[PDB]
Amino acid sequence: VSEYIDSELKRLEDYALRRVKGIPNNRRLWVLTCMDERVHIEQSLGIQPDDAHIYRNAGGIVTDDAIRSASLTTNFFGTKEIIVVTHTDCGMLRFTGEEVAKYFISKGIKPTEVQLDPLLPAFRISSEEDFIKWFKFYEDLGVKSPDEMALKGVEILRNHPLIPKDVRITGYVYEVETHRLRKPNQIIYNETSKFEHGTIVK
Amino acid sequence: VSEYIDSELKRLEDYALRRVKGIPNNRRLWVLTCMDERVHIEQSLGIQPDDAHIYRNAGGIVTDDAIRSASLTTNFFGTKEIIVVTHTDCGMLRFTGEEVAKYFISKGIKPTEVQLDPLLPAFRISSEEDFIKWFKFYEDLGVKSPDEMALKGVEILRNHPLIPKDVRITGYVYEVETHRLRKPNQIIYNETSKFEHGTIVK
Amino acid sequence: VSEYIDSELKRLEDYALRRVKGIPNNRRLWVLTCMDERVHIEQSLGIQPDDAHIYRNAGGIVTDDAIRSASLTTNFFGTKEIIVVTHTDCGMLRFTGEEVAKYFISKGIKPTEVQLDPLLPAFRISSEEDFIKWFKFYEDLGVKSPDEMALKGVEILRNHPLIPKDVRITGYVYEVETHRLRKPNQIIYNETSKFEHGTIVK
Amino acid sequence: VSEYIDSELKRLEDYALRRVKGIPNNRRLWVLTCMDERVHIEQSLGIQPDDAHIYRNAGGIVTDDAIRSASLTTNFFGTKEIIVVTHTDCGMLRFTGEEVAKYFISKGIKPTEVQLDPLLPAFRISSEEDFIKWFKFYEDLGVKSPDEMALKGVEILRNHPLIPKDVRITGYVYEVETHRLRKPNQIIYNETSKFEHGTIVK
Amino acid sequence: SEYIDSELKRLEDYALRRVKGIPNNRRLWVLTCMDERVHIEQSLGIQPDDAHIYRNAGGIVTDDAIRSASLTTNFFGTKEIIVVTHTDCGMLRFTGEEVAKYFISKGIKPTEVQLDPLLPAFRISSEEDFIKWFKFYEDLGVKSPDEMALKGVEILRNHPLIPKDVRITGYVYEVETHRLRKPNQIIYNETSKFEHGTIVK
Amino acid sequence: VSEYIDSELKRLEDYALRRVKGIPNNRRLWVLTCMDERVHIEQSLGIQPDDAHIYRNAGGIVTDDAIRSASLTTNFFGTKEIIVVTHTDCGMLRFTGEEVAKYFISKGIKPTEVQLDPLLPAFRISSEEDFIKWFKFYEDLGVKSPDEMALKGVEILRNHPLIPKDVRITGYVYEVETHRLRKPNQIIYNETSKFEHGTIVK
Amino acid sequence: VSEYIDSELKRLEDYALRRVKGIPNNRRLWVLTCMDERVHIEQSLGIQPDDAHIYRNAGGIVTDDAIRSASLTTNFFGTKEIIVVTHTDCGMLRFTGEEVAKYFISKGIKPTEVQLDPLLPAFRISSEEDFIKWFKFYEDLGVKSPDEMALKGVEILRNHPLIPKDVRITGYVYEVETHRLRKPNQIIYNETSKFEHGTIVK
Amino acid sequence: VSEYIDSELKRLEDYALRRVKGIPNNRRLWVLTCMDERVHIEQSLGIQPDDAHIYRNAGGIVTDDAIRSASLTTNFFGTKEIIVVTHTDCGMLRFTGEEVAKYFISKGIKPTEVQLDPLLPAFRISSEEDFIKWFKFYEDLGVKSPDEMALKGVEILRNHPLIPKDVRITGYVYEVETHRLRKPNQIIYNETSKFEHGTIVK
Ligand SMILES: [Cl-]
Ligand SMILES: [Cl-]
Ligand SMILES: [Cl-]
Ligand SMILES: [Cl-]
Ligand SMILES: [Cl-]
Ligand SMILES: [Cl-]
Ligand SMILES: [Cl-]
Ligand SMILES: [Cl-]
Ligand SMILES: [Cl-]
Ligand SMILES: [Cl-]
Ligand SMILES: [Cl-]
Repeated sequence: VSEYIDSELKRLEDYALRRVKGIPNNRRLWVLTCMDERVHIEQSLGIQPDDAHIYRNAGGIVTDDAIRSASLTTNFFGTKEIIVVTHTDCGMLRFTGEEVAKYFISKGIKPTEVQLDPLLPAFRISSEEDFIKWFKFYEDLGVKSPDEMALKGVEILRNHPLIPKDVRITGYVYEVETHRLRKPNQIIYNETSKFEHGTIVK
Repeated sequence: VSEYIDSELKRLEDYALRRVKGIPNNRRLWVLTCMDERVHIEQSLGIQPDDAHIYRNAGGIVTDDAIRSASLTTNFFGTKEIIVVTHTDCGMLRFTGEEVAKYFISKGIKPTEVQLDPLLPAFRISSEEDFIKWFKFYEDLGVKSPDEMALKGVEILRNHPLIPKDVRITGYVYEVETHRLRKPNQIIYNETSKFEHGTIVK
Repeated sequence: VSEYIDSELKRLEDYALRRVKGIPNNRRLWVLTCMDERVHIEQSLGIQPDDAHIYRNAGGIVTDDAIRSASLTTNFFGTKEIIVVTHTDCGMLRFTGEEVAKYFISKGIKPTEVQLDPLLPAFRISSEEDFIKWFKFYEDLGVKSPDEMALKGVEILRNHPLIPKDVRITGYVYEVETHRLRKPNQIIYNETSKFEHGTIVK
Repeated sequence: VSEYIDSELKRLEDYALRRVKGIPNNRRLWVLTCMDERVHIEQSLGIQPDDAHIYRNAGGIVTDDAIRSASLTTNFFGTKEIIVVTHTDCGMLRFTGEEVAKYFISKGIKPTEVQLDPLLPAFRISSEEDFIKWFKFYEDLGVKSPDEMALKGVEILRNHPLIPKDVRITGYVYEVETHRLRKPNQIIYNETSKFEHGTIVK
Repeated sequence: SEYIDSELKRLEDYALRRVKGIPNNRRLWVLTCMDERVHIEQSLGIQPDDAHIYRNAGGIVTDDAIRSASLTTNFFGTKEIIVVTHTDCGMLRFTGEEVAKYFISKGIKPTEVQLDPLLPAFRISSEEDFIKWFKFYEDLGVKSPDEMALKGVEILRNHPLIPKDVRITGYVYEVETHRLRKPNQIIYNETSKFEHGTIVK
Repeated sequence: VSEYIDSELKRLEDYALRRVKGIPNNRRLWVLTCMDERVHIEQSLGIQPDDAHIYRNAGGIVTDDAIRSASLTTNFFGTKEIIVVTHTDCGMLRFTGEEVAKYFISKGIKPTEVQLDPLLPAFRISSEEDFIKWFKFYEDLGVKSPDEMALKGVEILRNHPLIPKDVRITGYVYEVETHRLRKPNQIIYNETSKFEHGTIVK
Repeated sequence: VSEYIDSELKRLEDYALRRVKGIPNNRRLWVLTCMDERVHIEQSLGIQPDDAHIYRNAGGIVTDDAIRSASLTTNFFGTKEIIVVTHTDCGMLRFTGEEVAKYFISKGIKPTEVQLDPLLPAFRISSEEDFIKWFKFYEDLGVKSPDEMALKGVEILRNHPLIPKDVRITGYVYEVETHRLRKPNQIIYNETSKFEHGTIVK
Repeated sequence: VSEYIDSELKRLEDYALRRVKGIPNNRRLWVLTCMDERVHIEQSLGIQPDDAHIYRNAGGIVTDDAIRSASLTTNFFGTKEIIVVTHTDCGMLRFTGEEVAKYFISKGIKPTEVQLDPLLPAFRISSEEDFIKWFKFYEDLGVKSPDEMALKGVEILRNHPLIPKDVRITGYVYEVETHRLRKPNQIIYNETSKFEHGTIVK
């Protein structure tokens, strides 16, 4: 009876000390996605709780923190695959950085002296236009759709030198209205409601 | 029967357009936690995915992207509660920025000229000591434990201009060895395995 | 125990002899929908097995048989509500009557002499143009979408003298790619993937 | 992980465009059955939702619409099996066409003028006898039972040129009192409650 | 302690129901068939401890049925009797003449065979009586299990050994549907022919 | 799918007409047991619903009806095994035939002229003493226990000319206090509550 | 969200520190019973996992350790009820102290210098006859049944000064053959398989 | 069928008379653990009740009764494995023998005269310090933690001449705050909340 107990204790030790012992996540996967509450990421990727490192922010956009996190998981925690997942009805496609900056300026905030990263004072902007850009709203970045942002994020990570390129990278769009992924720019909803010449079953 | 169908259609319409219509998440909650695969945050808070905007990065540390994200959720998306959740066996407590810096430098990386935020060129460091600091490992920030990091995060968020002062902020530490939250510095294990004078039952 | 047995047998008798005893379906409902295997109609309407009379044909289009069936359920079996449900990727929006007629003529069908209703010889056509229109493909009827066809079906039934004025009628479109209904012409999939000004959460 | 996601996206595209791509239902099966609420057809045939095209009308009787729908499903959508399912306590075996006509005539209807198919004006009758016959009640057709009607349907479809002769056609009767099919004319209930010579077990 | 003691008394009562004068949970006695397809408790919607269930070949009223029914009603407090015949009954597939000859072929002498070893007083003294003893439906003039259920109800209703206060009802177990029906009330035929229906108002 | 339906209907037909077609019960078994409500016979024998013919009377005692029934199942319905099951706290071991006789005499019953078997007039007793024996109470038959009665039942059936000699016969006693069978005269309850010299485990 | 968490931590703290904080078991119960593997005590007593302090030894016999443990649970941990459960087929009723003492002596054990309690050297015997008594076999204590032993245990604990007088004490016997309790010396089994005059149901 | 019944009666007879027949528990296992209500021992060892003899007292401490019981289970009942399981928040680590003795002495108890083992007069202490020592509180025995007590108990049993050499002995500590066993002095909880140099995943 004791040999099973000993076995299960060692298993529990490995799980509790993965980052000490150099054990990766179960699918060696890292996911860049959205903090949005409707983006239920795990079921749409077909993954289990311990399968991936899931990074989440406003819009699922590549920030310095996204790169910081991506660079550690890949280089140090054995991640070999990245999946970028933007989503539909994203808040970053509902406002602009100009509106947001003016909103804060009207409450007394001063973009030039606001401490954007208290733990890293080296990061300053010294411009109101850089403060607008910092929020990373779609229209300010010149992006029209989450599909375009998914591919854009894939490209940024693909070209960045902090990531090793044995790593495979792919981008998808989460559809909040159907809780399902699509490939960027592959929309079948217009095609199914129009005439289209079908073929006879062989 | 059609009226049941009509109300359910309006229900799913609002769900798909929450961000246009000004509908918050179900608990008006925002969580700052870790990307670690063993941190099953929803289960440990007793919530469903639709209840919160969950921000996740390497370490559950307050970054500019965390502040960016938290600032938008609180001011524009109606979030009134923030919960910071660090975790045990955090990868950020297993290495130093000095180790990580020398690793990348050994692969030909140049700290001063690497684009840390490609979409925000204004993000620049011009120093190796700043590059080491940018990774935000615990020891380099002077933090000894996830408990201390949970309390540090809450304190920064509480004193930040971009976050409303009426937002309720709280800290916890996710224990990967038990899949359970604890309050910072309130660890039940040590106390139960030593002598402590008991009380006679009344 | 005998009293319980007897009341369950009465219950069985009424269910087995609803049509003899003048008992309607559980929701006094009649559905016109499509035979398509992807149209799972009951779950999309939010009803149970015994709730409705469900009429199904090629395309969910109003035919004489549909009118015959609706006429009997409304006037004699006590149905007070009608729902019409067309669907996406319908076979009737994928070919033309020209195609189908040409195919059948090549296999030896005589448009004028073929028995369209073997049990009712009074139904005759005497033209190849009538044979094409009889198949009721969308393009031949001048209908551009399932949304348009759902509304057309509602109107025809709404204005037909064999269907009582007191019967309430509504139309919907079944989406095969989401297994869910929509109101005709209410498409949000374009709106969710492009910019649209949002409102701040109150 | 992405490969299995891409594999699932392709599969869902095929499902949404079956009629474009020339993909049949999962059984190549077509069912002519009744609209009656007590006829739970899929349960009785032991089939899953995507298995068959299911036509449903008043009585599960072969009409022009059923033939129309059967001709398309077999020739164009690759259906290789037809099953005709009538049912017990069918409303078409509870009334006559004469009753129904007199009822409608008393409410100002004129058999010769009423448009039986608004989308096909070429369908005219020019007689009250044809109008009475159009309702397809069992009595006016000389059909005594759902058993006899199921076989009549099978016969009609077997010898119709719009349905390919290599399609297998079978008939059954749905018993609403048992929620179970039976073969036509093979009713076990009489046989078990009379005297009948048995055989000794060896 | 007190809840264990209460449970101990409950188990004692259960173990000694016949000593203490405790009836079954429904005061019910069921006369039914031995057939393996007659799952009687399920069909009556009853739990195991609800009824005394008498079972024989055919669910036919015999001296043993009257004996058993007499004790359950008068001494064990049964107030309800349910008689349940069934479809495809073996007693409706053969006759006593067939079965008699079969045993005669195997060298059994109807007059000599001891029908109740524990009761020598039961003698028949005729070959016809031996045939009637098997109680096949034909030899009793019964066409259906419906008729046999009604006949069994009628016999028990009129018998002086069974209290007149007791409720007696008959049913027919349908093996093809695992369900009961009322005698002579068969829905299966009525649903498959023309019947003047009524319009819903 | 017709082949499947046909195959299931045949399986129903054989089950419904077992006694016509000459099909035995599943384990070719007949059981003589008691009508007592506490004797849950099937689960105590370890059998399923369709496994056995179960005969039940007042006391699990061999009577003419038990012999009649057992002769038919063995000779005609293919039963090759018999199991007799008496039980603890049997009502037949709780009263006497003399007591029951007196009770009925007080209600005005005439032992000479009571139709003991209405369907068989040839059964008569012509004695007060035979009326007492007819009830078959344990005391009157000279039976000490249910153990003795189970073995006495086995003997009677084993020596009876109407029951085939190759039929296997075994006796048991159902313990109502523990819902479990025992072999006759195997009482271990005394043995477990007193001293008995055990042996060292090898 | 943070309120349910704090509340669940409080409950976790109380549970983990019941002995420090002076919380009793859920029913204020202490059980003296046997180590035997067939004695499933909690289910026989009808109690839950956190209801009782369960003391278990060889035989369920009152030893110094039982008194030690009983006096602490009652005086300091708030236990107000005691239940003694001996069992049938107890190993202490299958052997004698003499043969066991002889067994150990044959292995080279020296009764007068064997440390019976290494943590308490004050416990000495200095006699082979004391060694025999120390094992506490039923025959050496003059106890003939588990029923007598249960009552003896109750009486010893009832008169002991280290056990409070307001504590309620009750004795039972666990039947390993039935997995069930009985009152001492009340055997149902002998009464059920014998004749006994019953009563008519009123 | 009787074949299965006779086989199951043999199994139950063996089960009821294991001590007579010389049949061990299912795993030949003896457990020394605590009477604490929170210690759910069988689920933590992955065993069923029939798998082991479980000794339980205040503390899970090796008393004379523990040795008595262990010597019988090992030598006579075939036990080949011993498992010692102390626990966290143990009452024996919450008070002292001095306090307990004082409590009893003030209530009128005379240490030297009280019968510590009524059935064994040979057990005498003749000292107040021995009375304090008799309770076996951790502090008096010089034991720091349940971990230390688990190893102590294992060592005492392993060196005792009444327990065979070949019996395998192992110690664990049950954590009430996680219902989980750990190896003595192998605590992951402290290691996971402080810095420790990790290794890069290969
Ligand atoms: Cl987002
Ligand atoms: Cl992390
Ligand atoms: Cl269709
Ligand atoms: Cl119908
Ligand atoms: Cl197709
Ligand atoms: Cl039968
Ligand atoms: Cl034999
Ligand atoms: Cl024991
Ligand atoms: Cl020694
Ligand atoms: Cl000596
Ligand atoms: Cl304890």
